[PDB]
Amino acid sequence: SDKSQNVMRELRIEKLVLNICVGESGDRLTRAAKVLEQLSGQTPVQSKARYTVRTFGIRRNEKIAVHVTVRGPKAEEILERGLKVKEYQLRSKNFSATGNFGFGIDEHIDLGIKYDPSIGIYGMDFYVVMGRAGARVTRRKRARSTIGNSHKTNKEDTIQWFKTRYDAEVLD
Amino acid sequence: MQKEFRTSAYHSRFQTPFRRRQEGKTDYYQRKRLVTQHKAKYNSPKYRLVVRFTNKDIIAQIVSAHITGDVVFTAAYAHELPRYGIKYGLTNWSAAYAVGLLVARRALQKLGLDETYTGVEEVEGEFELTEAVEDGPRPFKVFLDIGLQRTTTGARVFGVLKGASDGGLYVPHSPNRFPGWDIEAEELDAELLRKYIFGGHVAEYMEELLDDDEEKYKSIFKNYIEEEIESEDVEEIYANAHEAIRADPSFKPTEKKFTKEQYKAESKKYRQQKLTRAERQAKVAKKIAEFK
Amino acid sequence: VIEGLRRARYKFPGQQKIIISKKWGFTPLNRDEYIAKKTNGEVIDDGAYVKFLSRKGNLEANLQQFPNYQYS
Amino acid sequence: GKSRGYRSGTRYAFQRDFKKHGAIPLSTYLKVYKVGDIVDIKANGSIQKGMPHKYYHGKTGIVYNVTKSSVGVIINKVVGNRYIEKRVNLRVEHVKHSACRQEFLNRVKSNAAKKREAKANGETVYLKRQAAKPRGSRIISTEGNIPQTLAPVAYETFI
RNA sequence: GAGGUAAAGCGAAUGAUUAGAAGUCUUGGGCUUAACUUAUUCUCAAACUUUAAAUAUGUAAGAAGUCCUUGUUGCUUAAUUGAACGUGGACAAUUGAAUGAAGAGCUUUUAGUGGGCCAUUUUUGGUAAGCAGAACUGGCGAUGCGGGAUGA
RNA sequence: CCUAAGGGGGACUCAUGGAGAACAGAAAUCUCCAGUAGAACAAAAGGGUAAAAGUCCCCUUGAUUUUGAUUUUCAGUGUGAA
RNA sequence: GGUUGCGGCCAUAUCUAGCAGAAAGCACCGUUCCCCGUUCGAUCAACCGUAGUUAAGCUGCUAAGAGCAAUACCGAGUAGUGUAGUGGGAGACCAUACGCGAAACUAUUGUGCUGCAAUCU
RNA sequence: GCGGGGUGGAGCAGCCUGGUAGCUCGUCGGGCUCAUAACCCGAAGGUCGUCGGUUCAAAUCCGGCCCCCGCAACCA
Ligand SMILES: CN[C@@H]1[C@@H](O)[C@@H](O[C@@H]2[C@@H](O)[C@H](O[C@H]3O[C@H]([C@@H](C)O)[C@@H](O)[C@H](O)[C@H]3N)[C@@H](N)C[C@H]2N)OC[C@]1(C)O
Repeated sequence: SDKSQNVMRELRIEKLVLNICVGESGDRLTRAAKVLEQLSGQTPVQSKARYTVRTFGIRRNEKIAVHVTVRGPKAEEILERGLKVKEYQLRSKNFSATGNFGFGIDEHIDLGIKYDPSIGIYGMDFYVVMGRAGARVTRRKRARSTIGNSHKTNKEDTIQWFKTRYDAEVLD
Repeated sequence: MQKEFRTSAYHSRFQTPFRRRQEGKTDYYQRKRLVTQHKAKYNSPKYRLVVRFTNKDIIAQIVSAHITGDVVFTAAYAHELPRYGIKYGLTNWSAAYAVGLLVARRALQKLGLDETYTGVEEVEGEFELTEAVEDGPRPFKVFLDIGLQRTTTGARVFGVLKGASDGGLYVPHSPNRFPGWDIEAEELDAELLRKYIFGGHVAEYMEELLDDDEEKYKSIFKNYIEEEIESEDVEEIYANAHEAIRADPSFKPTEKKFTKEQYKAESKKYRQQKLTRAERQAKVAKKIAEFK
Repeated sequence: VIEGLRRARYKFPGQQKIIISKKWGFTPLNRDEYIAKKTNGEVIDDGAYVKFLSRKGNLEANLQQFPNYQYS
Repeated sequence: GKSRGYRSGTRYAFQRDFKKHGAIPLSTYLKVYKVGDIVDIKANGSIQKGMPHKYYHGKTGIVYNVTKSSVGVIINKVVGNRYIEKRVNLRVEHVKHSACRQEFLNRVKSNAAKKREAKANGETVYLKRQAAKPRGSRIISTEGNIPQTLAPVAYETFI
């Protein structure tokens, strides 16, 4: 057909990733891991500092952050809670050149999560990865290749899709 | 601000990989260890069982390597299996077993080692290698070659392996990647493996899906419904198929609906022929004229 | 300039010659060749130096870069 | 102090060819060597096992032994006032057949065939090769080829 | 077959290096000043290089060979496949390039010597040296004779 | 100097740059893209290496036993190493 | 002629930017009971071939395209170099005799070929 | 050719054997005194000569360079 109206070009979420970088370990990291597990229904993974920095108080190869990747319907559910906190309002700068975007949330209990003294309050980063069907050709082991220029995501299409599909405004 | 990367020097000094490596089809490290023969076994070839899976087919070729290219000894495909009584699930684990059995029987018949090394006739799922007969030819030895496919316990490539081994070929292997192997108590549950050989896993799914989600069962198992094949009828399908393969494993090629010249003439209607020198030069002269 | 170079020669050991070149300035073209390339629209200025027309590469960029080029 | 280690002086000799790094093509491993074959020795710098010493790089010798992954090759080495027979064990990556021998065996076959043809015909042919002889007499026509006179040219500068 | 010196190259990688110009200012100064990017421009490398000689260097040019048949084995092959060494048969002075060959092969035993030096060319240190240190060949030493008046 | 920095298998891809995400900035962690190696490989320098020889995971002790053959230095002795 | 599996040589095959592609094949593509692996069925595993799509992969074509490869009354018998002389020149160096002989440059051409097996409007 | 030194305003530690710059005096603020000194309570002040390198980490370990003070320079 050679047409951009084709149904294998429909944009859709590949994955939302949930980052909580606290600058230390022990209690705060455990509590952030717990808030990610509650929110996402999954066990997260902790990340380590790639080198000691004294200005940050951070120390090389030490557990600092925590994140979790969610893909599927639960990804769009967590995204829609996040945008209701953001009030369906984003900026142009939030969108990467490739056609991804994200934002941040300063408190998880704002996402419909009951406060617990055992967890406290934690900020959170969102990042949604956009894609189209056929992304496997760059992921699979055998015969791995690249994506055609038209099939690539970009800032323009991702913004248009976002505004149309969420009934939201993007501020230049 | 940052130097542009794709320069002419970068391209000039670029060394391209082997053609079949840049297509992501050949692991040359593995191929080297698979192919190279003991130099004191001078022209004696090493034979590989090439097992490849597509989205719709299973490819099993017995291959030997040569300077001008690999030479196929025998080949078997899963799309041959309708002739033996298997129509659906042509990428089953069980179709993999059947194709391994087919390629084994076909090779042994081409070699004249049919009655010697008849393999495992009563299939029970046990682990077993083909042993050599006394005062006889040694078994045909082949080495499993799975390409870029990952070694996981339960994978279909080892189903083709199991079929080929039970078919009479001597294929060295350990049982710890078959469906049925338990890594804690390192032994093989021969019942689970023999269930996998006869489509028992698909039969169980048929029964449970019929009893739990009838509409999904209707969509997934449409071909079994239209042929009126219940979950009770699968094991006889695979057993009859094994008997049919053992009775007549000779290769039968599709009777070609068109000869080579018809296929060629009908495909040449669709190949953009390149331009000539004069045509490209005239295009340049015109594109200059429009720029004036 | 000949006298200026004549004076500089005495500052060097050994022998040196003062030669008048046939070429246009510091270009590798003879004066007539340079005038022909200039009047044919095949040279543009680049500060103290020039750039010459290429009949290789992308034709659109060549035509834009030398707009006064007389294709022959 | 001086330095005379095993691979000293091999900076360029053991380098891979430009844009010829990486994996060895499998034709290297599919060749068959027999006792009596004549082989050229060339070290591959990416195969550190079974390497020749730098002395044998670029030398040609006879195969005398065949093992799993290597051949034994006989090389004559000038040591003082005589040759010493050397025996070097080389993995096949460092070895290649010599092409002059294949040419010579072809000539053996051709000589036999020509001799048989002459014997069936009833005559004798000459099988020895000959060096290039002086040319014989000839006549050159001047049709459309009148001799054209050349002269030395005057000196010109172009600077 | 092998090689990376001579030469060459640097709008080719590494490193060095003169000059403008067009952009970028989102990046730091005072229309600039430097930086950055792009296309250019002058000049270089014993311990840089895509390329790459000449001289020098490895190997072969058959009888211990070639072809046909099929013997041995505990090695090798799925094998009746090979591998190595063979029986029997055939191929004869062009037995498989040139030129030469006071013949070829083999052994024992023992002297002196283990300060060198010179010339052409290549070449290192040094301002240089009838200086000091290497490479190949020829010499002197060990050698008179004709020439260079005289002179290793 | 190293029980792994030795052996085997597997999965992955490095320097760097660009564009994005609460606190967060030149430097924290998260995302995608480009990336012929511009990284890494105990230690000098040269050579070698990209579905690896690099990074990470799993299992290990062939860094074992017997005594011959060979290469370099070379007298074709010894030692060292291979 | 198309395509697939396994290849040989390993850019005439690579790279950028467009476009086109019937049949089959390949592919993307659907699902998670089972073997299996994940922070995540994304990759890996398994099941269906059933609901779809040539959009992407893949193949071909286009570009005074980059790169690569090849050629030459291109440069140049130049640079360099073996041998020779009681040759020239204060010397650095140069010519001649008998030989060998580059690279850059310039211009033009090309842009995978192919083995085994299977299959196809 | 060597050897030591280079750290708050001054004179010195810390080096060695990497993870914190310590001492006395001085400077500044307040107090006591009619005032000053002494005395009392407080506070600042050395990115370690400099350019690099290694190290997860440099005053420290590893080179070049700069300044200061010294030792050796013999047989005729
Ligand atoms: C072209 N390459 C040449 C190379 O051939 C050789 O040239 C010699 C030259 O040097 C000789 O000349 C040499 O020897 C003579 C005499 C003692 O023989 C001396 O008089 C002369 O000064 C000396 N240079 C000359 N007679 C022959 C050329 N082939 O050596 C010099 C060179 C430049 O390398």
